[PDB]
Amino acid sequence: APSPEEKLHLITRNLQEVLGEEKLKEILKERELKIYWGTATTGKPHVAYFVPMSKIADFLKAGCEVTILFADLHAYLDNMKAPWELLELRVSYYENVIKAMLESIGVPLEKLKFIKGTDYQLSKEYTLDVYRLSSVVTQHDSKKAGAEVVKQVEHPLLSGLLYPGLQALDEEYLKVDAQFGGIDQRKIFTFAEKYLPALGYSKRVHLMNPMVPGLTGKIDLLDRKEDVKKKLKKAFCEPGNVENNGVLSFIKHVLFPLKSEFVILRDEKWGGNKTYTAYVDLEKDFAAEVVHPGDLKNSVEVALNKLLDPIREKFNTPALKKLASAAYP
Amino acid sequence: APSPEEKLHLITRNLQEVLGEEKLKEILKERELKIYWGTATTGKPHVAYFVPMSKIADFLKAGCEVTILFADLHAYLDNMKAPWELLELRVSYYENVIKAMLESIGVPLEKLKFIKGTDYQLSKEYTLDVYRLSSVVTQHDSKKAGAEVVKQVEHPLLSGLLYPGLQALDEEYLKVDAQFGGIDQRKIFTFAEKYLPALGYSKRVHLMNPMVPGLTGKIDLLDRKEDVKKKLKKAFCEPGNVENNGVLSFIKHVLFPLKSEFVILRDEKWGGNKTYTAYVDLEKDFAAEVVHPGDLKNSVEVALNKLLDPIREKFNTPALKKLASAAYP
Ligand SMILES: N[C@H](CO)Cc1ccc(O)cc1
Ligand SMILES: N[C@H](CO)Cc1ccc(O)cc1
Ligand SMILES: [K+]
Ligand SMILES: [K+]
Repeated sequence: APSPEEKLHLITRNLQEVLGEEKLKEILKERELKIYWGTATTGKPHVAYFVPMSKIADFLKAGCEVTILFADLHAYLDNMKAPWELLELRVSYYENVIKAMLESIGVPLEKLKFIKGTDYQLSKEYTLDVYRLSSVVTQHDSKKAGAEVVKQVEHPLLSGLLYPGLQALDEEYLKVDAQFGGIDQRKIFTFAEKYLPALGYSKRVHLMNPMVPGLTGKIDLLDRKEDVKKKLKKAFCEPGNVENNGVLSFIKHVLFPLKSEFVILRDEKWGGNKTYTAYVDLEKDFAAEVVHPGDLKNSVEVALNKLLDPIREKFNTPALKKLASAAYP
Repeated sequence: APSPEEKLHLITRNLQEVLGEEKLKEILKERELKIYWGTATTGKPHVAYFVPMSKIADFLKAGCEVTILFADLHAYLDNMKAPWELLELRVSYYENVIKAMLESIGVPLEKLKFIKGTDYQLSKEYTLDVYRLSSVVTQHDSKKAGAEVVKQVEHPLLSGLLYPGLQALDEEYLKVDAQFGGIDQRKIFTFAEKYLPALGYSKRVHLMNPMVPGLTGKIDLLDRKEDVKKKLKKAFCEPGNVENNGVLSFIKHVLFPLKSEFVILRDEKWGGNKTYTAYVDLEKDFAAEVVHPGDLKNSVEVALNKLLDPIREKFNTPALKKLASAAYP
């Protein structure tokens, strides 16, 4: 144990869609799945990142060989969401904060592989494949593949058209069996399944998380407890409304996978604390309005601060404080 | 001698247009001009290539540092006008036949620099510049820049959009002051003048030859004398018509620059042979119809076979015969 079935459950739970179930099961019957998740080194990571980090935790529990890609070249190709000089600083910021999040949720880092895009995306072999891919990929398909990912501007830049192709090639160069990302990556994922074979490379399994609403409808990973409270003070959390609820979503995608349970802090007057072992049970109580928005938020606030504490402490140094400012002037 | 003025004349004679006269004169007042001409390693070079070779001869006579680029990657990016496996064979064929043409017209090869695109177009520094360029070049401008150069197909490939940018970057990596090509390269040349400065590189001088009508309205450099005659037997050469005349054009752009004169072979009955020292004088006589199409063609046929003889002899070996067949199955 875990059995192939148990691994499949851990790997696919909470996902919106799985592409390649046949191959996925063939792999799990014999060996560990090789999978990666990529993130362009753009904006400062916020609490929403705990969502993909939770799936990464699931992959490791399932015995997967996991790689995290810091896509610095992609950040540059996406309408320069980060200058080339600041890219290296942002890669550092991302590496430090992502590792901090993983340590916070108790994910062993000794087995995770961290890689930067420019570590191999400028190599001759990779570049040759970019040109080979460009010879078969139509301008049309490239533009369509990145519609929901690359910033759409009035006068589209050539860089935006290259973006999808490099993400596809990353699957082969990182030597993975699968790629995990949000459902917003779907068009790039299908693009990769169609074109990698054209270059003699295998199509990969694709795991897609749903687009989860945020807690603030953003809470920075380094925000002080005071700001966390203030930002939570809002958040779309209407009584009895279980849809488009960022607070419930955070519990479903982050807290339950982490602790396997969720405790609602509630006054004795209204029933006292209650421990839920399944998200569906909590949702039922929220819909019945026996779990008040204020108590739901307070319960998440306590749990979130527990996740952020070690992170805020880690970055409480002159060096890291300097990096944060340098990476984001 | 040659003086800066004499060099400018040799460099610009017969051209349709010169972009950058100010800088060109500034350079010639102090040093030798660095210039290159590129050719994608696609179809088998034919007699029309003597036109650009004649300007290359002019550049060398003017003391220029000349580079000839065998653009193999470009041949691949232009709707695969040559597979990657055959590219190296075609580069070899091009190198051998272009050098043969230059030797035939008496151009010293010891000072000419021959370079293959893939010798540097796959380097990390060049690749980084391709991505930097892609961040500022719009899809629109890239498509527009190659309209008259890259094969236009129903479903445009991404490779076609990259083509112009690499040709622009070639100017910087080949470290030249200018680029020479046909007027059909104009949109790529203006594209390079606009975008290289965006990357901190200098705009280059651009020399453009007119689009010269061919002798056959194609005569291969290795065609036997019998086939040369047969193909010349046709050719658009109407009596008294000095426009769109491929025979007159070959004399103007190749034979006059080579010999500084042109001899018309004509029977005593019609005036006997006549030696012209200026193309305009020959054109006047052709317009007056005192130089018959048949005699004009015969005069060019004799001169052309003199140019092809050493080339046909050079490739009259088992090795080169094998290469020709291998490069073009
Ligand atoms: N497209 C992703 C951000 O939406 C980031 C990315 C993921 C995987 C890669 O191989 C490259 C970039
Ligand atoms: N575009 C040219 C053929 O029409 C070939 C070429 C010329 C110069 C270069 O740097 C690259 C390709
Ligand atoms: K990001
Ligand atoms: K060519």
